[PDB]
Amino acid sequence: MQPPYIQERLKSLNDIETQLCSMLQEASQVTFIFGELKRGNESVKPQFENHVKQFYERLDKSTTQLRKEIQLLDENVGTNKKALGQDTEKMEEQLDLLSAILDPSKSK
Amino acid sequence: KVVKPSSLNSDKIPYVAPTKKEYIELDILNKGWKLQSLNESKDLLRASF
Repeated sequence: MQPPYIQERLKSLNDIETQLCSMLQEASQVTFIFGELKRGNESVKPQFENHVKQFYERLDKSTTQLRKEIQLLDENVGTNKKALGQDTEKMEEQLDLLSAILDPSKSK
Repeated sequence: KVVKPSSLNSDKIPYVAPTKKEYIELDILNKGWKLQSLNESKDLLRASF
């Protein structure tokens, strides 16, 4: 499996696009609510401020976190290799098989 | 081929005297079509989203 650092990096990226999807959804609801606000019912007027504020705060911190990720790219620089040992490990397992062949009491 | 072209010549006609009659209705009905455009704007944006 990959080293953990890459794991939380990909988790943060996934959070980033989920936040973008949430921003698009909230844009959909604010566009929806503005229609009836133009229609002329004032009951949903208080919800408009909350929706706008949450939309803007969702737009800002997502870009901020993505900026942090791109910054991490800046200092992460400088921080078949398996083949060099690959034959060796193959060697090992083959002899292990011979051991299983060599002992008739373990072939069950 | 239809005709030798000299067709359009400049001419003068006076502007019609204004009143309350037609501008207020023109602008409120423009308000109407733009409220329409807002409605289809919201609908198209909702469908796209």
